[PDB]
Amino acid sequence: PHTYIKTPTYREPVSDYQVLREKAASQRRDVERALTRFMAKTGETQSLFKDD
Amino acid sequence: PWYSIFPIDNEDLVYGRWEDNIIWDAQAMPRLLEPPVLTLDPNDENLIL
Amino acid sequence: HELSVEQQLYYKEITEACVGSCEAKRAEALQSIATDPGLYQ
Amino acid sequence: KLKLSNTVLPSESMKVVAESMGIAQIQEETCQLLTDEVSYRIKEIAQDALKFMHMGKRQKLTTSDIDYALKLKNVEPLYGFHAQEFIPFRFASGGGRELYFYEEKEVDLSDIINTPLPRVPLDVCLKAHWLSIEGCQPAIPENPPRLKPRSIHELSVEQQLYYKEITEACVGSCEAKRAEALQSIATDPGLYQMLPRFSTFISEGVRVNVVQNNLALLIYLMRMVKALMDNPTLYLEKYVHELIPAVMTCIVSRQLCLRPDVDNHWALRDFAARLVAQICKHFSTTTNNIQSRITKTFTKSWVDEKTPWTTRYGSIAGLAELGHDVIKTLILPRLQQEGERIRSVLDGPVLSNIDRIGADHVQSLLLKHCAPVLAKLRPPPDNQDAYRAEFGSLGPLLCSQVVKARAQAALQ
Amino acid sequence: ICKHFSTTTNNIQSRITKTFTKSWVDEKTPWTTRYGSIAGLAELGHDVIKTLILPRLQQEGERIRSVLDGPVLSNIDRIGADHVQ
Repeated sequence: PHTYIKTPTYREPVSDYQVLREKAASQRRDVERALTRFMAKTGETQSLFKDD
Repeated sequence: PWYSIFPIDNEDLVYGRWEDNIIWDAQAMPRLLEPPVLTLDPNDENLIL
Repeated sequence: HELSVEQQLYYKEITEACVGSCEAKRAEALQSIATDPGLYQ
Repeated sequence: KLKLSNTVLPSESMKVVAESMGIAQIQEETCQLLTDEVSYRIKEIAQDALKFMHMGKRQKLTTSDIDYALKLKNVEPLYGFHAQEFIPFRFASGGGRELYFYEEKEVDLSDIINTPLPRVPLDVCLKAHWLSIEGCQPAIPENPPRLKPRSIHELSVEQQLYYKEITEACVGSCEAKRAEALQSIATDPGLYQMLPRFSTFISEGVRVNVVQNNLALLIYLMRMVKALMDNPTLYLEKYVHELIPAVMTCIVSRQLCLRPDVDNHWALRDFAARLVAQICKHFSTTTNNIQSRITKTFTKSWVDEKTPWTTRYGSIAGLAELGHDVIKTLILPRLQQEGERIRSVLDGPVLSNIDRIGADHVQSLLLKHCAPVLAKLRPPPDNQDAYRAEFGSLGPLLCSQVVKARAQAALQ
Repeated sequence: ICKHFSTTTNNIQSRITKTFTKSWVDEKTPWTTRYGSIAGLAELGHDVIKTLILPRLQQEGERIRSVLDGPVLSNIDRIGADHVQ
């Protein structure tokens, strides 16, 4: 029945609470790190260390 | 292979005529374009929802 | 489906940095877009 | 609209027949009287021979239909002769006369005896198959042919499982599994729309399979390419841009695994690759794109100084299998370089490298090609020491190869 | 974008070359859009300019019709034409 019949398939769904918590956490941390580095680079900046 | 072994391609790129969104002449535009709404395709991974 | 306030603010700052107020903020915004790990969504 | 006419045989052919019989001085009305009578009898029989065509369920009027149409009109089917008594042959068809317009009209009587008789074909057998399975026609060889929605792959799960089984059989764990999978690739009609995934599996495989020179993995992939090519249904020249650099890599690459021993297979890896390479230049041909591009890469592989000898042997084989004229025009001005390379391998003592094996294989292949290149364009005179004008590489042994080719031609 | 993403399921590069080609071979197209078509086709690679640009090299004569000898010199066609050239 490659010759007379057929049926569709789908992509593998990731319904796991652990990896969904990890994905949402890491994406939130990365976007807030990118936002704060962009705003500290395009403005007046301070530094805990000398010339940092 | 109950779930796909191979990845699923962008149906719009593979099938749609995106060539119809090229603006060849700004003044003489053959059709009238419309504002596009965000569709948030869920086929793409790396999107939480 | 709706961007969180963090990434809503990041989207606003990055898009308004590439409209042409000054060139240095534009270069830092393009160097943000090119070199950040989590810009999906 | 119908402009149907009544075409008769020409009267100027009927006067030729009459005066070649002894009936001279015939009038035109006498001669026109002959050509409307016989043109009716041809029209009466061809309309009557079309009854036997339809009854036999054929769309082609065979030669036997006129034999039964003549017998139906009480005229003997005999064409060559007419028996007044009619008793030796009574309405018996002799099958006509095998005669031509462009014939020789004279043959030798021992030419017909010494020719081999044609092979009697197979007898009629009854095979059954399926035109329709509950309404659907199967593709067997006995049959002719806002969130956006979650998309489905363009292959079915039977098709995806088939692809997985065929690819896991084509990596050659068992030989009968390979051979069926290769025949399945060679004659599946529905193997289009799966062909991107097969081409990508081949291409990607050879490139991560030459990182470690795994000869079987490569010999199986080349057999998969050969099984992909002879399938008549699928359209291949959309995918040949992935297929061709894979085969060039099998032929022009160094071998990371043990240099000797499987070099015998390595020559076949370069033999199978050069076969499929010249089959790909035979097909898919447009102006100055494919054949000339691989010819240019083979020639700059050859004229490159101080090559890897594996790459040298593979490129030599690749340029060798390109046909009649290619060795007639390319291998000619290069014999001295080939001889100098052989002399260097011979002089330097180094034997534990693969240089000596590469040299022997290259020299043998070049000498065989030069033999017919010579047998093809000159007589076999002075086959003893005239080849010493071409550095004396193959000489009398080349002459013996030419003599064997001449013996094969005599057998043909 | 068609080096990194063109796959045989995509047909990105063939569909981009076809748009550029039927924009270039077709007459009535302005010198700016012909400049864009020639620029994209010539950034695709060497074999593309072998089999697309080189057949229509006679079109340069049709260009030099309006460059070496133009009834209207002060129009904007001349700068675009010699940029295309």
